[PDB]
Amino acid sequence: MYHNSSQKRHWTFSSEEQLARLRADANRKFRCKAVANGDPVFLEPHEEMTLCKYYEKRLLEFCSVFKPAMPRSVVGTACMYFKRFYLNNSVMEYHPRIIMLTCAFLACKVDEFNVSSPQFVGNLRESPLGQEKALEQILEYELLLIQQLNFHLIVHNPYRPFEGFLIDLKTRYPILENPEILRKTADDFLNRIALTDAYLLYTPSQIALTAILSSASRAGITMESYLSESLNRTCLSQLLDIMKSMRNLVKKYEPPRSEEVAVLKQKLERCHSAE
Amino acid sequence: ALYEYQPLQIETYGPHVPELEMLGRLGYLNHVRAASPQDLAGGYTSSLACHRALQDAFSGLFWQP
Amino acid sequence: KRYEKLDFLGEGQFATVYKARIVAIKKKDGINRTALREIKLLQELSHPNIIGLLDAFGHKSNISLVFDFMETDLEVIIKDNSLVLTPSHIKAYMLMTLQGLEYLHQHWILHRDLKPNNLLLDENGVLKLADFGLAKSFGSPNRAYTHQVVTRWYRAPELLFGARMYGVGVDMWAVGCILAELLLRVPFLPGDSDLDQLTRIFETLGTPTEEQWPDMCSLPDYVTFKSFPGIPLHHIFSAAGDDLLDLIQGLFLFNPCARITATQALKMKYFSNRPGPTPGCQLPRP
Ligand SMILES: CC(C)c1cnn2c(NCc3ccccc3Br)cc(N[C@@H](CO)[C@H](O)CO)nc12
Repeated sequence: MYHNSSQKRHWTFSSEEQLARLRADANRKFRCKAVANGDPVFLEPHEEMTLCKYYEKRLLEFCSVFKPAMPRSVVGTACMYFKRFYLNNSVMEYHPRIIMLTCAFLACKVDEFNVSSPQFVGNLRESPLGQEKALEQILEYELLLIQQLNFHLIVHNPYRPFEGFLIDLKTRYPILENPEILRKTADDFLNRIALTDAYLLYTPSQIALTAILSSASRAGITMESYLSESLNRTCLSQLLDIMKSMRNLVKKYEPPRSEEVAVLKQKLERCHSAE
Repeated sequence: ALYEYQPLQIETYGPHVPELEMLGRLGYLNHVRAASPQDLAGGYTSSLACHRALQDAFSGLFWQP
Repeated sequence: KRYEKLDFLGEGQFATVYKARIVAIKKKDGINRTALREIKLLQELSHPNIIGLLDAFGHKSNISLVFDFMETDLEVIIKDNSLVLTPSHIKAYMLMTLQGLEYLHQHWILHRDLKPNNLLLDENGVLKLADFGLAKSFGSPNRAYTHQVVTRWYRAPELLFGARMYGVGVDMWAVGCILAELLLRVPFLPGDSDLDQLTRIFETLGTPTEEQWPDMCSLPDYVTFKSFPGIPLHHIFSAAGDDLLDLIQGLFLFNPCARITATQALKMKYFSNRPGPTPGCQLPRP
């Protein structure tokens, strides 16, 4: 359960400033080790973040096209793996294209979604030699990914909290006569939350409730009574602040641009070809 | 010396979850997929799924990192 | 590393285990899924009656899992002819097993491999569930499991009839078998195949009908048997008191829904009544 999970104990952070500090520390450590091993080819942390966002979108497309149908819990676990890995590692030391495939592979194993390795790499839309070499890279990076996750493999997604909240609204909140009209928009907001760093900063239940209430506010059914009576005034205030901060995080998210991603892709390929 | 049962005290940082035995009488089970006879014969009911969903929805909702 | 190998303990089909200086180190598909299952579950759990994953690391495919070193297991205790299992000892073992199982089930995990050898005992008499290589999270709808889990002598009748979906009953029935093995010092239902296991179950405890198991006919591998009367439980367990028979009957109910849960078992009069469970310090040493 989340309330005594490794995600709550080690992989939920106070603020995005601590996250930026960890990412900058990773960038600086790789720069130090590379300049010691023996430059403008390096990538700044904001460029690394742009590349990480782009490759998270790539991982999402890969999991959405995956055959057999990959459950959304597996996709969430893989995306969380990607975020956690690139919190403390540089895209210049480990290419995100390989790390994202390793994340999907490990998530498939962890979420008990039994898929054979050849049928896993058959989804990689490459030549059979490409699929085999990608499989070897994935198998070589599997233990590295597990080590960088600190052997914390269970990831609590907001989907089942979302379902529990919808059941609770159907049972105890007749004010919202049909809580199922909120599913489409709340799922869209859950995706937009997943785009940001909210998964590293808020509990899955908070994320699900924030998505549900954002959908409710968008459709016009303000339903603060569910929080006030159905669910300590300081607790309500803290909850509202958490949701407001998460909505602000979704508001300030900037998707990576085509030209920026292109330039950073050439820079990353140059970094990997050299050193 | 003699044993005495004590319920597990695990803080959830969220709203109280209704007991599994009360889910049917509180109206929750009318909003979950009904368990098929095969599942019931196995020992699995819709009550378990509803309880898990609610426990996850309420877990850590009030927790501050 | 900090873990320097000290002695050899044994070798399993998926990993090798040795005692390291005191802990126990367990060593194109990539990393073994059994090891990943044990890692992903034991990192999320922490109970005195559940084996703890102290640390984990490795190189390439091979992974080192650090556990607390356990002195012995319940199988050695049961098979020890010299050792005598008083009702207090049986109560203590049952209580620790059930507390661990109650914690495990509260977190929506089925052990699915319960047997006396998988119940390890330390030097302080604390019993821990081990071997989570078959454990799985339960409660998710539309997520079929496998019915081949649990060693056959402890496999529940719903599993033997091919139950794809199940709950804590699959552990609970196994628990009952362990209890029987604790009382008779011999395995209770030592079948040779699935059909032989079902025959032994239905011979010792009578065949069940729709009155005791309403939807048994819907299980995909349900086989109709001859009607056995079944030996009365007091004849099987002559030295057992009435409360113990109540506990055994609850554990061995054919209807898995009606089968008593770990929490319900812990609330039974058997554990409350005299004598109390033996403290771990005075538990028998094999
Ligand atoms: C948690 C686990 C890694 C562990 C902890 N201790 N331990 C011991 N200790 C001593 C002992 C000796 C005899 C009978 C029981 C026991 Br207990 C043996 C062992 N046997 C290995 C053999 O490969 C298998 O994994 C079977 O579990 N495993 C473990």
